[PDB]
Amino acid sequence: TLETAFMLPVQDAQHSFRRLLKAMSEPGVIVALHQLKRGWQPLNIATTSVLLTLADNDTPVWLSTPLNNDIVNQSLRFHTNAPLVSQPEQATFAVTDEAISSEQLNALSTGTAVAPEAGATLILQVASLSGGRMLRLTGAGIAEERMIAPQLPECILHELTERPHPFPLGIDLILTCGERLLAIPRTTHVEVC
Amino acid sequence: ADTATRQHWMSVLAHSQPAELAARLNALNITADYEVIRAAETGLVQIQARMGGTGERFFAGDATLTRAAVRLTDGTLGYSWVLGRDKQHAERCALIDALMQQSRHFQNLSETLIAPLDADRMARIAARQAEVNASRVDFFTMV
Amino acid sequence: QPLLSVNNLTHLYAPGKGFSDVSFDLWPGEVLGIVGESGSGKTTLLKSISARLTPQQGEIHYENRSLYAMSEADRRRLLRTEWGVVHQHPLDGLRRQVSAGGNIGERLMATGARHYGDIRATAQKWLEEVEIPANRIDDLPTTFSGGMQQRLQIARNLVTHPKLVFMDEPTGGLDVSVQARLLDLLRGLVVELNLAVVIVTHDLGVARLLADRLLVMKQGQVVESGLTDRVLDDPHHPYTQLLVSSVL
Amino acid sequence: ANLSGYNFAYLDEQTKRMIRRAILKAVAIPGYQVPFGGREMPMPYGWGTGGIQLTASVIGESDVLKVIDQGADDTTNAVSIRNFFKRVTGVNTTERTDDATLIQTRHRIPETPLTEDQIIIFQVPIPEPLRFIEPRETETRTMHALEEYGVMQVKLYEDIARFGHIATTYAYPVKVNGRYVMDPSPIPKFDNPKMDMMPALQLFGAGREKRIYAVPPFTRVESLDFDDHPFTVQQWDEPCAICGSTHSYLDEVVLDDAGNRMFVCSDTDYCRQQSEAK
Amino acid sequence: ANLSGYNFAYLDEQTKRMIRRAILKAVAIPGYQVPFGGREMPMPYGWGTGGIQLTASVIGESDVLKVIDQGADDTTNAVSIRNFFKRVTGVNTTERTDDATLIQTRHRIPETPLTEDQIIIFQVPIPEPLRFIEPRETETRTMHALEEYGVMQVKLYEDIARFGHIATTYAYPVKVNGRYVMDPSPIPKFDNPKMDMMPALQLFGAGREKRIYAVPPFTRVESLDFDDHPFTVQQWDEPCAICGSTHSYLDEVVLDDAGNRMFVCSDTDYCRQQSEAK
Amino acid sequence: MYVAVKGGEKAIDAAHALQESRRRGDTDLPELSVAQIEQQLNLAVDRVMTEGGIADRELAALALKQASGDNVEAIFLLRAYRTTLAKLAVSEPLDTTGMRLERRISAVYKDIPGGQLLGPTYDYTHRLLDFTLLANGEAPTLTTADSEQQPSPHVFSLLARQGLAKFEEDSGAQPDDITRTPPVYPCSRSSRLQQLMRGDEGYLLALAYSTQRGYGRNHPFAGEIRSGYIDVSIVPEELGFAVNVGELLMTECEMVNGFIDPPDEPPHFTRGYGLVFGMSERKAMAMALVDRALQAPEYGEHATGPAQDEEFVLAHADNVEAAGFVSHLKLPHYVDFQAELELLKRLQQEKNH
Amino acid sequence: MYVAVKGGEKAIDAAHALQESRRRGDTDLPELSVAQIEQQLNLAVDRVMTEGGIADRELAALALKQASGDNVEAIFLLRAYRTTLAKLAVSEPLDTTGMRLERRISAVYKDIPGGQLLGPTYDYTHRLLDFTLLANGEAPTLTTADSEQQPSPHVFSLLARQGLAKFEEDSGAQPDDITRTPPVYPCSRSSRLQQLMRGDEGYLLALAYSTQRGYGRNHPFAGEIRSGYIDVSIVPEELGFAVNVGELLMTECEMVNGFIDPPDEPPHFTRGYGLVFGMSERKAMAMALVDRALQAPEYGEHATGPAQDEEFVLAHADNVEAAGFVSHLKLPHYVDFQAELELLKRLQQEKNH
Ligand SMILES: Nc1ncnc2c1ncn2[C@@H]1O[C@H](COP(=O)(O)OP(=O)(O)OP(=O)(O)O)[C@@H](O)[C@H]1O
Ligand SMILES: O=P(O)(O)OC[C@H]1O[C@@H]2OP(=O)(O)O[C@@H]2[C@@H]1O
Ligand SMILES: O=P(O)(O)OC[C@H]1O[C@@H]2OP(=O)(O)O[C@@H]2[C@@H]1O
Ligand SMILES: [Mg+2]
Ligand SMILES: [Zn+2]
Ligand SMILES: [Zn+2]
Ligand SMILES: [Zn+2]
Ligand SMILES: [Zn+2]
Repeated sequence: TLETAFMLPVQDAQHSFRRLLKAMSEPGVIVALHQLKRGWQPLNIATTSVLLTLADNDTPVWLSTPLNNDIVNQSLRFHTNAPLVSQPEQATFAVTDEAISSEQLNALSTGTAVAPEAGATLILQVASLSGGRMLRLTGAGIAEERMIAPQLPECILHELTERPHPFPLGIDLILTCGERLLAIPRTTHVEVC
Repeated sequence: ADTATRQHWMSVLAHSQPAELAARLNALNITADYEVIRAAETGLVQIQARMGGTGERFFAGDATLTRAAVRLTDGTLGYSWVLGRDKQHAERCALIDALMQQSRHFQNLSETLIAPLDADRMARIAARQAEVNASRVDFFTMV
Repeated sequence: QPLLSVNNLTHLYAPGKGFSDVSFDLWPGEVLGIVGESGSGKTTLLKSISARLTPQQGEIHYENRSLYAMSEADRRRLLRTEWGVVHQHPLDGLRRQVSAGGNIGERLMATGARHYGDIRATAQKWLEEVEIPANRIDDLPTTFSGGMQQRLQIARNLVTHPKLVFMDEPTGGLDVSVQARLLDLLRGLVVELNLAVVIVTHDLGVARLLADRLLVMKQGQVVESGLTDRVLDDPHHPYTQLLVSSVL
Repeated sequence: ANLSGYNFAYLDEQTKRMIRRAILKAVAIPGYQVPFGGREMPMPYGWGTGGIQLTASVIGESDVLKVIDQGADDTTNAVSIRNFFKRVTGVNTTERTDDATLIQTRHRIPETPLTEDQIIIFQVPIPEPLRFIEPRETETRTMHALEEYGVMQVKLYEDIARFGHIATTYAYPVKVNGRYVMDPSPIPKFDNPKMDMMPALQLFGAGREKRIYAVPPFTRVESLDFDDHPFTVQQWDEPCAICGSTHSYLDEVVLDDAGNRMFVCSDTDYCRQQSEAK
Repeated sequence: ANLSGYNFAYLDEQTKRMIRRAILKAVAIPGYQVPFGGREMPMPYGWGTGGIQLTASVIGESDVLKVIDQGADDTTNAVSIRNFFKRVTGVNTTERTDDATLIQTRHRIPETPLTEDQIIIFQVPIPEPLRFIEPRETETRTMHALEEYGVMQVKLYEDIARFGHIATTYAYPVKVNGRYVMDPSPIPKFDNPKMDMMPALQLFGAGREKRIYAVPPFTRVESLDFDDHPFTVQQWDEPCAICGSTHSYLDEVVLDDAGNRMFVCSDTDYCRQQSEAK
Repeated sequence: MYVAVKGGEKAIDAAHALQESRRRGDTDLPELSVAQIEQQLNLAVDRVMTEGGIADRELAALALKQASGDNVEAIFLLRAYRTTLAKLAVSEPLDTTGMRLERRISAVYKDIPGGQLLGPTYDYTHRLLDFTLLANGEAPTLTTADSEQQPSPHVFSLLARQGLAKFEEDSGAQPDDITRTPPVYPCSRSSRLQQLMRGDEGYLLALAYSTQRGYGRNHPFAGEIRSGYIDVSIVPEELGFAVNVGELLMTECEMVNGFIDPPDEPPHFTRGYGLVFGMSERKAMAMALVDRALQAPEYGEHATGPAQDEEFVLAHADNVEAAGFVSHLKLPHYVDFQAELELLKRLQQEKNH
Repeated sequence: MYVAVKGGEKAIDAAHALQESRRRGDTDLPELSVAQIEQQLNLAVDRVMTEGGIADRELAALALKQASGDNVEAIFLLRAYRTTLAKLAVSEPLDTTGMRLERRISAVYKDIPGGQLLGPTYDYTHRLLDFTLLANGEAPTLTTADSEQQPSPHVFSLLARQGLAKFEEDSGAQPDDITRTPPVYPCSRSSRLQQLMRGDEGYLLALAYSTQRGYGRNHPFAGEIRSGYIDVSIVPEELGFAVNVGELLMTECEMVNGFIDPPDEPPHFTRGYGLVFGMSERKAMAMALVDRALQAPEYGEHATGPAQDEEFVLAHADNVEAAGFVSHLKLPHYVDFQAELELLKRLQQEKNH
């Protein structure tokens, strides 16, 4: 009844982490995580790979209602032993879909000025990474500029462009579509073209 | 009731010296068919102590712990958790734990294995306490 | 809008020790002196209004922003770039192990200065403006006299031309000539650069020559307020009358 | 392949996962020292445990590992670390910076420019650039948090006043992404410019101090200096005695008690590359 | 006789001579801590090395040695010291204060008054009475030299203000010969009055701290106090449960977990003397 | 000219072989066994267990043999091995009241319920080198008293029943584990005790000695030092009920410390606590003394000695870190030294000019 | 009623017998020999010689056996024995240039005249518990290079020839001997070095580690660490000429430390010095680092760490004193405790009233 995790947990976790590290250190670069054949429906392959690679008992995980399913919760508990929390403010990893709200987004922990790593990482499942509003990325990880047009909610688009939380506070966004992954850390300057 | 008895015999096996337990088991010539469910694994048990012996918990290091699990032919699960790194001793302890849950073995081994081990340990403890008590400082005697 | 607005500010260590229910307004280009009997809470009020002490009650707005509602980083930035703070003890606002030039240039570098020669030249100029010789720039403040140290802490908190400067007995330990030289400097900065000053002092002459408005504190309570000339020449509270009479 | 009896890269999966999360947080917060639950390694603390942990957490079967200490692959500790990684991972190793996918380094950035998909892992004794000014972490954590780097500028000003120069010659502080003052590890001032807008990921590991920090590719790294005292790299009056390069960091080798000495490239791979080209 | 293979009293003649010179200097300068080149003893530092050295330096074949710890002859360390002295000197030993010529004591002055030609040797952990106020010897040496004992008076005043009493209950400072403030060793306040105008020589030995000081017979020893807070000795609502004395220092012996306790004389010899007399 | 050659690996291998041969020593002598070290060098084993973090006598003795008797190296070996071991369980909180005593003394009362059990100790021995140990000897025949163990209440339980001291109450607070997260200053008392138990014996002993000498004094008395066998129990998930997995020889030290006069409760003694593996008790006493010293923030004490400086004490207490970082200077540093030299040669040429 | 009885002596004797039996351990195992401890636990012997004050390997190993492996107790045993030995002569000043080297490394230059001799060392070993040592093994066959020893000039002599450092000059000053007179603060550098050599390894290592971490930093480099055999010579009065009485295995550490810019001479590196018996070198390195830290008065340095506080460092450095005074709390203290109790009980009554 429970879903299956990596066939080769060590190697697969290492490869997925390297892909995610490439995405985060080079924001806007799309990376494919091929190790997991199928995701934990409704979670996609990339999201499941990220959770299996990073989630454990020390990292509370919050699943949004659209993505919250009994099978998914049991599989996460069995494979990662990550505590499941019902509130976004208690989550080290937040998993949502396009239906995320401005309230849930601002409830996510942003860390503190003395402990900016004490915030949350948002894994947002998007309809596509290509067909959205054109976005220009500049900053660390980007030589001059990068162009990406993911289909993003308006609250996520507003978070990326205005950055209400001053650096070093803020969430690091992970966009997932199928097996493809894109990353935008809190440092990335995002402009709407 | 039964849980207390199981705790008692598990404690006796854990506190037993591996050599004496092995000798006693070989002498008993117990014919039991078991599958090792968990191979004897040596790891660490994290030690929790208390401030002032009674107050808040704090981590006072770790100790080596060996665990083993067996399953008899009838589905009886025997377990063992023993300080140290003796895998064979842990396997024997788990086997005896499984056997003691069977009616045909409980009273027999309770009298031929568990009681003689506990008595021997008690004798060792009493002898050591007799040696140690010679160092007690005598101050006053009631007349 | 007032540069600094204080509303019902209160902070008490114990009944009668500190201040309570203190409110006032400060616009650019005017000086607000504070006087009162020793231990009246003037220093506590000055620390509270300079982001150095969280009040138990009341509020402080600076440019339409609550002073203590912002992050600690913003308050530190304000105290680092555009806010001067002269302390009653000169060594509090000085670095003992850092030379006078370094003490003055820390404030310049915090504002973006990155040219060593210009920083040194400005430090020498300001050391001279506060009546300390330039050859002492490389000397540590521990080798300076009390007046020299106080005049170093004034130079350190005025080198960046801050908009708002809080002072606690700035004239203490200064001779009359250098005192007047430091009052003229403050008047020039206020009239030219539109600097705002909140000064705590006991020498009523300094307040009269400098303070545009005056406050009187007693037992932690603000008893009298208004224009400096009106308060000094036409006091109303009995303590103000006693204080003006005590003038030598 | 790994045939040592340990888990691949000697780290348990929980420790690897925790270090990986720390690496991602460090990448998202360039220049910030991310605390991590570092474990004791077969190497003593202060002998590269942080770098070993980072490499173990990132390394894979397909990576080509390059280990250099003082710029040389044959250095004692570099040999020990490389042999440990060969034993517990079986990965391919190289002395050529160009052919390396992972570079673990102590005190040198290779002369050969790094490229995309390369990760260079630095071993850091003191992850806190403000430590020698303020020994206490309780103060430096808040100094980082409130971007209060006034103590470093004063230190540089006083160094210039006392000596006419900035006394710091290695582990020279650098501002990262315009915000975080960072220690680049005890690399010489010569190597600091290589950090600016590099096309390779830079990871920094302080195992004993339990910190991890990183610089993403193409990130601004600016050494603290003054306009009239611009950042100047080490210089020698002699070229390398083996390859003749004038652009490499040089180590002084004393040949005898009479004072005869020769200067040779610390980056032995670059020295070989130049010598073969003739 | 001595048949242990060591020199009589275990001390070489040079060490004995140096300690003897120190003793004479201390006698001529009452209350002053005389530094001496103390040696490591078979007993650990802090277990009576100074007293052992003093006894070894003064003891002779004809002396009758009494060793007491906490006022009792049978105390563990007292037994060890007495056995060591019996082994390396062979002197006669006694539990009777009256019959003793040399008394080495830890934390008690005997209830039985001392007489002429008796020497009582105290074991001292901290020879400096001002140590707990000023831990540094560099300052206390000058405080002794310039008779600046203002820090002790302030300490007593503050103790009275905070508690209403002087917190010090043992090792209570005493002025000697009107000049030197001295630590009488960790004897209770109960015993301090015995020091005043005593007809016996008092020697104090701090082996670990390398100090020797002395009080000659018939010397004024005045405990520091105030007129309105006069020096008051410890008091108990019960007499000794064995001999019934109300004038002896009492030790509390806990008989059970239920809180039953009995108070008995610490000076076991005095307790025996009273019990036999009935 | 000169050509570079490879010498690092073979030099390393030869150095390791030399060290191994020196460890073996003269081959005419039989090689030491780990069992002999465990039995006869038991106090070194106790220190190695306590600081290395594993209460396994055989492993500590093995580390000592491998380290050629170097306590620092053996401790680091044991800690490194700890890193490779899976955590199988967390023990139920130790109950020292159930200790089977080998040694129980109290410095605050002449005699106590259960008595003054000296046990195996070097206390009161005359430290004279025993040259008979140069040759094989015969172990003494031990005197035997009654076998029963008398009720031994904790002396602090006797003090607290009188109101002289406060019971150590459990609020259920989750202990901090510095083995899983790096210490954050100021540290909780649980974290402080955990670090001190792992701390260097000599460093903490020196700090405690300084406190006794006025550098942050806390007026210590040894209220009770208990050494003996304490049972360890775990609640395995496979069963759900407590199982006794064995016993550990441990030493517990409780220190009475200077009384305080709180505004709203009667004045009472403060206290410090120490707990170590094995019989070596000076480590436990130093741990208790430094614990009391580091309790200054709780009691609002004005620090007067380094022993009360929490960061300074704890950041440098672990001899794994300290020994590693001091020894790391042996590593090649010629790149960094060349940088320092490059500057000095210029500041020498600008001064002379 | 109750009557007092004698129990002290027999309790002491029984405790000593228990300790002796525990030291012997299981009798089925052969008793350890002092020779085995000297050969195979050589680093513990090195520490015991260095801190106990006698460079006699057999005596230190005997103390370790007698102390059941307790380094503190063994050190105190050796020091106590030292007290019983007549001083027969004072050695001529040691000349480390004549050392026959087992190990010579320099962290400041890649290669030096005479080379980087690693020698017997645990440096660069993977600290993995070697379980093969649980059973008897075979010592490795050592590789043999050329037998000649290359000229090994002190690296500091190479630095001083360039003017980068200053030669350590001898003014003929008579060294202070703290074994004959108690230390007087401030102490001379000779007295400081003598005390540090006798100081606790862990305490000094922690202090040096703190200096590396900014608590009184001195920018250290290991200019040279030399271990080997150095000849000892004396000028007996019976003959009037120097006689070589043997050789001692010793380790010398020289630290380069942060340069200074004196007003009247070119800027130069400062230095620290460490010297220990045997091969254990971390003690020598810590000694050099703390020596440099305590050199602050000479260089007019503003103290920023406890390692620069001379009295605090030295008064608590000797673990003989520190261990003795910490353990002395185990002694009966019920008279003093009764005094503290008598006061506290009165304060409780008055507060309650
Ligand atoms: N930490 C404290 N705890 C208790 N009372 C305090 C504290 N700090 C200040 N006080 C008291 O609060 C009152 C206000 O003191 P404050 O320093 O503000 O006076 P002031 O008017 O600035 O003094 P002056 O003009 O004499 O320098 C005084 O009674 C002072 O004693
Ligand atoms: O803490 P670790 O174990 O990760 O060691 C990091 C660094 O600290 C030491 O100082 P170093 O920079 O000279 O080189 C050594 C080592 O590479
Ligand atoms: O320095 P030493 O060796 O001469 O010991 C003197 C005194 O110091 C310790 O403290 P204490 O007074 O409780 O009793 C012990 C001992 O008697
Ligand atoms: Mg004031
Ligand atoms: Zn070259
Ligand atoms: Zn009596
Ligand atoms: Zn270094
Ligand atoms: Zn004491």
